[PDB]
Amino acid sequence: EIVLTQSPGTLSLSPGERATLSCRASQSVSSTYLAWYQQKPGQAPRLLIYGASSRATGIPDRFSGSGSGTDFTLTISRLEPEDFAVYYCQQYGSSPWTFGQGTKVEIKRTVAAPSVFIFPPSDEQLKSGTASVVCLLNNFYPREAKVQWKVDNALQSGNSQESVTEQDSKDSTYSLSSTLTLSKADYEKHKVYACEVTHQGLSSPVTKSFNRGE
Amino acid sequence: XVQLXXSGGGXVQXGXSLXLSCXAXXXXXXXXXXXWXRQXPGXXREXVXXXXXXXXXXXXXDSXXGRFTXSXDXXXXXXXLQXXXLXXXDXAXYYCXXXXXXXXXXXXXXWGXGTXVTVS
Amino acid sequence: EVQLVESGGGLVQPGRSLRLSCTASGFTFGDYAMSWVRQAPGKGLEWVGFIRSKANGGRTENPASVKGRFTISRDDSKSIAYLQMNSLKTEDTAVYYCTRVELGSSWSLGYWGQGTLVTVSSASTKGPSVFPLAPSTAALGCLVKDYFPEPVTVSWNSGALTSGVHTFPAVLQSSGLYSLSSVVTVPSSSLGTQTYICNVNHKPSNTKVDKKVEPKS
Amino acid sequence: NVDPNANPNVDP
Repeated sequence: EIVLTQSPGTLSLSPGERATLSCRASQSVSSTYLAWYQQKPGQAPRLLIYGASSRATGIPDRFSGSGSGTDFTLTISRLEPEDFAVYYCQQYGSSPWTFGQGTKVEIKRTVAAPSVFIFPPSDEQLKSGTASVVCLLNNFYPREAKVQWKVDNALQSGNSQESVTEQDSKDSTYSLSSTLTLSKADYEKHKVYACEVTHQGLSSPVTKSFNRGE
Repeated sequence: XVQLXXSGGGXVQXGXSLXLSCXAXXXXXXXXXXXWXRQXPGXXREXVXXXXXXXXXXXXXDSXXGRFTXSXDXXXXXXXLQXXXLXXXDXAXYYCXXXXXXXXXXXXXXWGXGTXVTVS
Repeated sequence: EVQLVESGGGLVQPGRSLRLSCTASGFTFGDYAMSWVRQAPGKGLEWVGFIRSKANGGRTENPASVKGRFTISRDDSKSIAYLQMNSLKTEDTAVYYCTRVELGSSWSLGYWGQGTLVTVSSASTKGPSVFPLAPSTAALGCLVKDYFPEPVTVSWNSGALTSGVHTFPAVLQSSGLYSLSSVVTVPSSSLGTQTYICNVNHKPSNTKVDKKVEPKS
Repeated sequence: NVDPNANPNVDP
């Protein structure tokens, strides 16, 4: 199967700038069999360009495509506010038809390091037999960040889950919540609970921690 | 054997320009983002700018937005920081660091020793 | 104009079957190939198969991921395309889109329906427990844990508090139950006097909870 | 040129 690799994963641009989106195929694809789709937040995909360069009905003039063989390009000459969305390339010249993994066009802003907060499990939850420790990373940019859970200096791996908000409409930041899940018995066997945060805006990791029972 | 070395610092007038460089040894940098930090007298280390892999863009601190430009030369394993319209508060030791995480989470494991920039 | 409306989605247990319908209007349905595309929560697009027009044989093609389990059919007298989904697995959870395949030498997917959500799970309906994320500017929030199915809605002070509110996407836990957090940042000097309440509503279980979040003793 | 199994507009 032909793998379509889109790059970059996230395109950070300002409104009015030009957007250049790449779609690289693991095998040669005739331009006749490549298409581009747009998906706005909360909406179904819609066709933009097909045959690498031909516009779909009603699509504005600022969208254009080019390329042949393995390297294809979608160009948006001037980003309008509604153009910040996810874009997928697709090939239908070989079976199975495949889509790229998508490129998000987001609003660019200055770097903001996250504010970090840690929350112990509530006493109410502890009576239920389970313990959730929550780490909050607030209002950061860009989106990439890492949370590492440490329990008595032991790095936790495989027992946490993360969730990230969409880009904020007013300040263009992201926020992230990570939940570390332990049994009540495990939680009460240890003292120091910490989440350590890294971000390209941090010169060294930020650690927030509490001691159980204080 | 992975080493970073900054250079190009010096003394400039307010309003002057400087071009810092950071040369990496023992590893090709094309796979990793390169970031610039600075440390002013008596203050903490502060993010300045990051050059991600080619095509993945460049991001800047609010204090230098519009005045500094970061760029890469993957063939020379070097990153540059073009500093224009310099102010005395830009006086600091400037450091470059490699983000060891190719996914750009900021795992800064290797740092240079710094290069001095003075605006007086 | 072209309209495509998917229906037949919903909650289904693993191993069971579902048939999705795609009701088409505004064009000559029988002239076009039709294709189904799915999108798992938070992920990309995956082609699930096409069926040709009757004039081109009316046969189907499917990817290996659903081969032998999913079958596309069509009723041209009703202008409806179908997706028969057998032997369902949790990995089949997705929004399913019906699409019209364009005519000619470049057969892109020119029109898409709004999609219908298919959730494959053996979990039972359950209302959430709401736990405080107590503040030690300060941050506080609510942990809305162990509910099924999606969604829950969260507001603060009955919608009067919106500044600094972040309600995160739910995560599917290994138990098959969902969990999400909603947080808000507030002035630290105000904690002693201001009351902060998160309002949680889980309509599938008729569970509504008002949780007051205050600093712990 | 094109795999017949990829063409939805022509009877294989």
